[PDB]
Amino acid sequence: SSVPTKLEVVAATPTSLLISWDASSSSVSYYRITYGETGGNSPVQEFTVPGSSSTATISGLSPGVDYTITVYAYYSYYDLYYSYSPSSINYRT
Amino acid sequence: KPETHINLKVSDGSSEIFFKIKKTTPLRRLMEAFAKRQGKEMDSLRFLYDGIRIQADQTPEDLDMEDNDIIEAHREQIG
Repeated sequence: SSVPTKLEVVAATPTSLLISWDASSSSVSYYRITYGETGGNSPVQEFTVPGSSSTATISGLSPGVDYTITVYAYYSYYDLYYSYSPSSINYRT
Repeated sequence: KPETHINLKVSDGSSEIFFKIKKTTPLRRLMEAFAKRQGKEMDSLRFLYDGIRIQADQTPEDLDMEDNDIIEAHREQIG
């Protein structure tokens, strides 16, 4: 049952994408955002946003391309982090 | 600011968990986090990597783990 909930693209230009999700959790260390072209082992890029954040901008995209966007919620445990049930959506720019 | 952690995946066939862990962190923490996310104790599960059953004191460095390596978890006899 996928976390974070409510992952969506809220605004989009041909090269740019604004996504948001439900960041209700106070224990999330950070959200990890990865994105690549749908299917294709094109390099997935990733960045992270802190656990307090609920939006992020993905830029540098090429028009007419379908991307898969995945958001992992990571939690801390001693000196590691772990994540389960990431959410993903597809979006053709 | 390096970047001390690698990515590991732990899977049992249904439950899959993604970890960011230091080369020098003992796998105890990963095994404990995975078991306890199942509501189990570390010692009820076995963790397999490269034909080896991983022991709690071993690090990713001890096992020559690589970014994006996979650990198989299964019921019964750790640890």
